[PDB]
Amino acid sequence: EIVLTQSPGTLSLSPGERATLSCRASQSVSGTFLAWYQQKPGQAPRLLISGASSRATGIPDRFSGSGSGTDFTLTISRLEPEDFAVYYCQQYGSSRPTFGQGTKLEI
Amino acid sequence: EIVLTQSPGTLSLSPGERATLSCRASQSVSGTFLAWYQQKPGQAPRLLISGASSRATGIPDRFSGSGSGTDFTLTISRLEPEDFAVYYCQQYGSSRPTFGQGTKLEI
Amino acid sequence: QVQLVQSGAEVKKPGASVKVSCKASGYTFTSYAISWVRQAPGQGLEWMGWVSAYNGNTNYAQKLQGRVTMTTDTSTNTAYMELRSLRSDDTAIYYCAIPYSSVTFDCWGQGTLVTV
Amino acid sequence: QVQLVQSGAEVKKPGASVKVSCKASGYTFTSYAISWVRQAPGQGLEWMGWVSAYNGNTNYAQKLQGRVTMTTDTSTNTAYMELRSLRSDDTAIYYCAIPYSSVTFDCWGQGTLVTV
Amino acid sequence: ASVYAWNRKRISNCVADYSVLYNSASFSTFKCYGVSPTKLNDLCFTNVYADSFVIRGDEVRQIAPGQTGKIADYNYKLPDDFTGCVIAWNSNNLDSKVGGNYNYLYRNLKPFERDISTENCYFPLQSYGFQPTNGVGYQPYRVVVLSFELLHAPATVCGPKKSTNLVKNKCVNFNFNGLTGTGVLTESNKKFLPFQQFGRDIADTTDAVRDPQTLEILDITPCSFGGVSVITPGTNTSNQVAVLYQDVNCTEVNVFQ
Ligand SMILES: *[C@@H]1O[C@H](CO)[C@@H](O)[C@H](O)[C@H]1NC(C)=O
Ligand SMILES: *[C@@H]1O[C@H](CO)[C@@H](O)[C@H](O)[C@H]1NC(C)=O
Repeated sequence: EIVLTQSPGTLSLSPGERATLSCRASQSVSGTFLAWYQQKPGQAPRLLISGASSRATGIPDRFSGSGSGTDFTLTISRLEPEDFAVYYCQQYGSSRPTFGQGTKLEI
Repeated sequence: EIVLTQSPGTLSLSPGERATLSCRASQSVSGTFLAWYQQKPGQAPRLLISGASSRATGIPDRFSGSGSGTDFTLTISRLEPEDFAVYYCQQYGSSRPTFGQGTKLEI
Repeated sequence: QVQLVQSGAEVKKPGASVKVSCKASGYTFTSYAISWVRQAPGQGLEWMGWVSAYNGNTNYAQKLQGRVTMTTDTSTNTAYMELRSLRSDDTAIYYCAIPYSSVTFDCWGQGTLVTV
Repeated sequence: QVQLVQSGAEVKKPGASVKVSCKASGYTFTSYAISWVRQAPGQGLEWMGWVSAYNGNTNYAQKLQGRVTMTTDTSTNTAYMELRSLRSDDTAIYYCAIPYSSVTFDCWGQGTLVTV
Repeated sequence: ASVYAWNRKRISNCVADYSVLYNSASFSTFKCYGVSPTKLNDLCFTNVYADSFVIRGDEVRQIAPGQTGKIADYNYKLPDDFTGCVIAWNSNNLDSKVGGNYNYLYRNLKPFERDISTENCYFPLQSYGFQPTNGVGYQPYRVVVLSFELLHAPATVCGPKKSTNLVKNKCVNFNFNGLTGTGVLTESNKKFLPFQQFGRDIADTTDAVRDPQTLEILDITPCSFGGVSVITPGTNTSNQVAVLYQDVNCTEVNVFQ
């Protein structure tokens, strides 16, 4: 299995700034097998980006991801107060998929 | 390298009932390029199933194997008193073939 | 239109069995294969396995192999998750996942408080 | 009709060398390539290496590289295996094996126990 | 068998249902020359020969008429005028063994020849490198070549087609042991010898054939036909018309002969 250690476990960033989230893979994974997710507290996960380049429905234009191979990046332009939640990166390359250990955005 | 794990080291079952064995892989293996082995105490290992579905010469129909990709399963329908031995799983999809550790059936 | 309504919480003694449902409505039941992902309180998400609703094939994970079984009921349009051999550490909220025009997990039911 | 009789068991000191033979009969020795498998008492099978009996091309295992050497005598229809610098845990029943009517497993030898 | 000494099994005097082989998805490639894979159930043949050997996906394309290469030139050469088809399917479960098959060896030659012999030290037989741990185009494939000899003898190998009773003195579309045509079947007084089955006129056209089940000798005469000519006074006089059937008896629709 691929051990998914999200590097910024706690990020103490203030509202209004720009947020970057890292996601490294032990083995090189196909970019078309990636989706990044956000679970707002008490509410089910939402598909932000699928296919590593394209955003999905119901997601604001401020949310955008990129990356290829093993280095995967998120760029969020402006933070809204409702957007403060935890984010996961999820890849479906080979056999069983592996979830993230989570990065909590602290104020 | 592809590692093998068989979940039941020993199964304690009365003769007559249903037994199941597992042996999965870590990296995907072609279904055709597979076999299964029964090694009697003090005798050379014997091929029960090859090709992950096809029996060899002289194998009773009570045995049968199945599965593809990474997860593989061996089926024994009726347990006879002479059947109590150790069973090995082996894949030879790419480069070095890897053998199993064995599973013993107890009365 | 796509909705999943999971059944209520269960409080079970160790060694018992639990059947948890989540009613499927709004989508063709035998089309998108139903999945099941649970989340321990405070930890991340862990997938158990996926069952196709058309033919019944399954694929289980290491940490729960030998304990889980996956079945489908096409007639009642309800997917049943049966779990036997319950122990204390099985306490988590179990969510069922439907693709919902995404990749795998979307449109989850509120959640089932399986406290063992 | 096909029978393979290997050499007798060996007892040796750590660091030394050992050679094990296996005579073959009842088939064309050149036609089927030979295979070697190790099995420690209580552990599983591990494949050791390949050497074709027609041209002699080589494919060794990385783990055992630099210590194992197989040669074959076509005139006497006999296969050899040279192993130098043995250690304690390498005490195992050593089989010679050719695939016949099967992809693999056919004709495992009676085995040779080398005790180090 | 090895390609240097391929097997030739003789097929004769039986009903061959090819629909099972044609419908079967088990074949990796099924390219037919000569006959269509779905119409082979209707045609009828004298004999079938099965050339069986193992080759590899690389160079496997050489089993086609008039091809060159080490295998096509030194092991098995198909004639340019081939009337038959070659079938191939993946044989990993049976012809691949770990490490290497040296059981199968590969060595120009005339078509359908056989040379099993052995003779700056070089010898003419080389071993095939069957590896199950290699690139896929090198793994052994089992190939069976069906070579068909047509017209060579009375037809004996053909598919499951239900027969009917025979109707005389009408042009009917018949199929006698793979020979198809249209004409009127009548009795004849041509005494064929017991071993001859069909007769041909000048420029390869059948005049008689001997039927199976009743062994009579029927002459085949094409049904009456001819041009239609129009006799007309002219659009400036009348719409009356006459039709001339050139030199044929119109016993099948005033009439002047
Ligand atoms: C019409 O027919 C008459 C005699 O039948 C002929 O003389 C004349 O040429 C015809 N006219 C045309 C246009 O053909
Ligand atoms: C055509 O006319 C009649 C009609 O049956 C037939 O008897 C006759 O022989 C035919 N003519 C010739 C020249 O054969």
